[PDB]
Amino acid sequence: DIFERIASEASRL
Amino acid sequence: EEHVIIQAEFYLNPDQSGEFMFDFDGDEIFHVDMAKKETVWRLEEFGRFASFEAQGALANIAVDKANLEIMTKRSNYTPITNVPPEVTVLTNSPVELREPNVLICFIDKFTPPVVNVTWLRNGKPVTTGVSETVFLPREDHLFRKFHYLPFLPSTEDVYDCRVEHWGLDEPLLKHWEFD
Amino acid sequence: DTRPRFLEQVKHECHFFNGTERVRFLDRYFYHQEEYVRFDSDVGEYRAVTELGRPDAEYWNSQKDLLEQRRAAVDTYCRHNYGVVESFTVQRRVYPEVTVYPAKTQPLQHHNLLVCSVNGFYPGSIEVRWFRNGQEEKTGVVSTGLIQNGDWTFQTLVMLETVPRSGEVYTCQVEHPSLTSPLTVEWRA
Ligand SMILES: *[C@@H]1O[C@H](CO)[C@@H](O)[C@H](O)[C@H]1NC(C)=O
Ligand SMILES: *[C@@H]1O[C@H](CO)[C@@H](O)[C@H](O)[C@H]1NC(C)=O
Repeated sequence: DIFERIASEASRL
Repeated sequence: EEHVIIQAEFYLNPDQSGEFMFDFDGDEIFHVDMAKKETVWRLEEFGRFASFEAQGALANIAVDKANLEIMTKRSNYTPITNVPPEVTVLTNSPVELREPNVLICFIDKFTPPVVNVTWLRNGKPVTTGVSETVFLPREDHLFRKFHYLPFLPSTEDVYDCRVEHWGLDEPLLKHWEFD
Repeated sequence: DTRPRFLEQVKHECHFFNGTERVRFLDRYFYHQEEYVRFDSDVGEYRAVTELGRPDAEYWNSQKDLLEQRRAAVDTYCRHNYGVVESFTVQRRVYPEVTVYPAKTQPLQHHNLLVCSVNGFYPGSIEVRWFRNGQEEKTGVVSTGLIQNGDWTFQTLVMLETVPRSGEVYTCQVEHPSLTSPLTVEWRA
């Protein structure tokens, strides 16, 4: 019953 | 094809405006109030069946802000093109004199997700009882939004939803009155 | 305020076919409205959708640990969240309130429009038909189409252009997943 977020991918500098 | 759940995020410069929400088949389940770091459920009953750690949403926004700086530069600083909204005013149910009802202002197909919306009764701004959704994502990656005004239908009152958006040359006023 | 604006969007999409039997995960990245890179669980790697996203696909696809997080998402994220919400979303069922009221195509002497107003229902798919003395009226039917109220309900008005005569009975009939048999509302002149 806990919502899971998924992370957004980080581009590189 | 049966169903779609979307974790939709955005970040907007120079406004430094961010948003994090979940959508199911086009309806918002919740969004995260970024300032308060709180989960806001679209219907109250949702918050009794599930929970979400609102703090995690802020990490996504931080990556999105960093990606935005990267993409902005990669694009040679190519800015967004304003797309002005279509606006419709309807009621929640058939209108009966003296029977409580709700005016809905549907603001559709616009970008960037920045809008000023005012309800007017007899040409004067009304604030009592009003509510609104966050910016909701569309499949064409523009945005839509709802504003609501509970009211008591009379023959004596006219209403307008007034929408300002950077793609509009003049404010858009969408009228409603008892037929 | 005419300062230029710049917009990043991300949509992490979970597509379900027959519940959790078949699930497709789409990780989509946008600059303004332009999708530039995506992860599709059908592929198992990022792909640039435009040239703008080629550095991201190349970089992320070199990171096997990032890819394995994305490859697990159909299970750890999509299927998990389906379980969390399915009872009040997939299974949400709200039947319509059905009203029939008369109206006028233009300022005229007599009502020449019968409005079947169908309000407050969920989910969206609905069938609304008009009958005159038991035969379906298919001509002169016009509708708002399906309207989202934004609060997990829909409405629609379905109008029949007709000149009502005494002794006619008009029936609006509504079929919807929340109903076990057609809802009917009659109107008499
Ligand atoms: C930006 O300009 C550079 C030239 O310095 C070019 O190589 C690149 O393709 C351009 N990118 C765009 C217009 O998105
Ligand atoms: C909304 O109003 C504020 C001040 O009233 C203004 O600075 C801002 O640009 C407006 N936004 C739009 C989209 O018109």
